[PDB]
Amino acid sequence: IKEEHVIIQAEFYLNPDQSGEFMFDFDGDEIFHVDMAKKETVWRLEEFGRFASFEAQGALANIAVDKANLEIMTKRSNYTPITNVPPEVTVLTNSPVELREPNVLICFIDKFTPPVVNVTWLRNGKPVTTGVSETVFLPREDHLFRKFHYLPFLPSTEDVYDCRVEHWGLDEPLLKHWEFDA
Amino acid sequence: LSYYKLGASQRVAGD
Amino acid sequence: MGDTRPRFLWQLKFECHFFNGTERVRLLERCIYNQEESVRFDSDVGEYRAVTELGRPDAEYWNSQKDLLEQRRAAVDTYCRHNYGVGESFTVQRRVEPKVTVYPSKTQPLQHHNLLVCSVSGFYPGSIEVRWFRNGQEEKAGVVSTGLIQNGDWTFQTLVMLETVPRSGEVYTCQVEHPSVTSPLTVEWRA
Repeated sequence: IKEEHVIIQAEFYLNPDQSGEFMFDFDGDEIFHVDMAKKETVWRLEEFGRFASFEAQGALANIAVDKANLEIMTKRSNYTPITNVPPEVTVLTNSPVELREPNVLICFIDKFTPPVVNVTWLRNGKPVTTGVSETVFLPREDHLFRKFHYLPFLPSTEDVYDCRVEHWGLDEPLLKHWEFDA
Repeated sequence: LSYYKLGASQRVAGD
Repeated sequence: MGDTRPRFLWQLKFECHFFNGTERVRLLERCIYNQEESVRFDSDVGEYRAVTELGRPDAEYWNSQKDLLEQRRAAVDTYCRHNYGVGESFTVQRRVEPKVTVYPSKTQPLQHHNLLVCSVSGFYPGSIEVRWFRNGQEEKAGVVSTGLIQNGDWTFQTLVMLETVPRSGEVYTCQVEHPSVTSPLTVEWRA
């Protein structure tokens, strides 16, 4: 694995949600994906888009073919549905925490399928939507998915945070907690 | 800029 | 998530595997229905093969298309090698230096047990070597590592902790070796 690298073009279509995805992965990290609503290439880091380009229309045409294939295979399997696999959730910071110095909470969601999840950040039980960012569903060798959500924040002794994840494989919404430890 | 080449999605058998 | 309707998933994965830069290249095209791989194309095999019964109609249908077969046979060059070259500068050659800090896990008094944390964050690629030292002597016995953590943003982090009973005058050192730097990074903590 020292000399080996792996580039994966991973795409999917999901029914009845009519959800599609197209992305490139290098050694497990996303290079880019295509936003279907905006019909655009979205580079995972800005600098990537300054060395490379991609014609997103090809991705859209691929997704249309994937959709037609998804309907044929569904019929061929006697309409066999996927079995929900619930995700694992972890919350970490991206660097050592210092009081009143900006940092980022990472909510890592792993080993689940189908690729549909509902994620909410809670500060002191209240939804937080400011500055948040997220990745698309990333492929796994076991054909499950991974996802990352991010919340910039100002660490203090006075706030608690939760990443709340909803998925059809969970009996109830899952809350993973983070606090500063004085 | 150089371009990523697309892996073309193919049509499956049947209908 | 309220919607209990059944779900149907179709995945398509083109895996380009590279060894020795691009000296050896293998293409693996995989079709996955729900959670089962149904049909694949392995460049070492040269034709579509069914993994399950569900995929047998597709493999045979695809194997009768000589144009598709020849294109896929050449995709190791037209597809894999091309995309490696396109992204080489910001993937294979990506180097981001780690930030290394050392801090006690808890403000537990001296002559009592404590966990010293060596935090190594923000680095790329993943290969890294972290070592603990007490007064210049390498400590291998009380080292508890979180392992390699992928942040999802093309950076990694790892927490390597040393179990210690700190006594006065002792100096602990965390040494980190990573391809982004030629000489090791060293951070010390005084007891």
